[PDB]
Amino acid sequence: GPHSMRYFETAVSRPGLEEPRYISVGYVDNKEFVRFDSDAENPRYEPRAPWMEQEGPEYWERETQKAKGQEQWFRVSLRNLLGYYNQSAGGSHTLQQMSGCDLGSDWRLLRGYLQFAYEGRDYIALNEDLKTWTAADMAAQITRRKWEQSGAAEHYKAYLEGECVEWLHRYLKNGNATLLRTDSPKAHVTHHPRSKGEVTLRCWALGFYPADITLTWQLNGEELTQDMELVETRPAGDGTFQKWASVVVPLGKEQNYTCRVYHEGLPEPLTLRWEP
Amino acid sequence: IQKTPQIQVYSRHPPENGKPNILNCYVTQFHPPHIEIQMLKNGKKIPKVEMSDMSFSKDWSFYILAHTEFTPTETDTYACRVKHDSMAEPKTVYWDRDM
Amino acid sequence: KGPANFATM
Repeated sequence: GPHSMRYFETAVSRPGLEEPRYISVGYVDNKEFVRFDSDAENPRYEPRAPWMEQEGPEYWERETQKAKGQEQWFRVSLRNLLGYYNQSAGGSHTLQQMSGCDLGSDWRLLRGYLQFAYEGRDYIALNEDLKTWTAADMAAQITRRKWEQSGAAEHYKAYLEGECVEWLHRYLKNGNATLLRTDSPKAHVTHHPRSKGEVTLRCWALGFYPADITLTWQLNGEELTQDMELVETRPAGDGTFQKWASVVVPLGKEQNYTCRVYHEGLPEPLTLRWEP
Repeated sequence: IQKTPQIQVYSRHPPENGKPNILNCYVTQFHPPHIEIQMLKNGKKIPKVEMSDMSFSKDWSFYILAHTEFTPTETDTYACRVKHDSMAEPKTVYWDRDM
Repeated sequence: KGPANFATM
């Protein structure tokens, strides 16, 4: 099964304040495992999933120092961004970073990731070759030229291919008691009265992990994009997710309708219909 | 540039009157990250509301899950009230037990 | 363990 690791970092300034706040969050296979936040009393990286209390005094200490180093890097960059965009002081601003590595089921590097955004928008990103940069904005060509001239790419390429891949392998052995596991959806259909002679069939999928899931309704073979009603997949808040798709139906005709649930955890898709 | 929060209000487990549950207010796709989420029972601020940390998705927009313990009765209404800079006024969305 | 950044913006 493939694997991954990410650090999502952010720095935010507001018009009141003297300094921005910097926050970092680490993820293994998309589950949060570490976090740092400059608003805290004692800013430190903290373990975020039972399996990270393993790392000793040295880990947390050394990662914390890196975090205070990122924070200054982010402070100086906001300041520079403000001038690149000719933004007068008096606004809120955001700079965000995503970094890390995807592994194949063989545990080999599949793809490195380095991307940045400023005010919510793509600012500069490391291309998949880990050699060249994409930066769209006129204002960003400055940064892209400083980074090319300074060999930045070859540095991040080293971290993406070496230290990143390595520490993920390590974190992968350390918690091999959860980190592969998928929870399959349990699905059911509920019956709701609606407009005269018409009811709502609402297919629920519940209890599943990871979040990616597809729900579909058919009228004897024909998929209903016609105005189906779904909700965005949502956290149950116990680590599992929920989704539902509903359709309006002729009253009585409610067995020409089947709900299918597609999910990676499943032996095969579920097939479902209202059952009174 | 501002992205307007999207809001779902929903219980953790299928709701049943008399049985304790958790009510969630999941607030997504917003920017900038500064935001205020209150949950409301019968039109009044609920006091012990849990609030997940700052996170952001791969499209770079932020999201937050606020939640609180509750026991549904057939008479009470619940709602999530969300104040954010992309909206002139606070946005309230009511809990629907069938959703 | 997370990147440590190089040249600033």
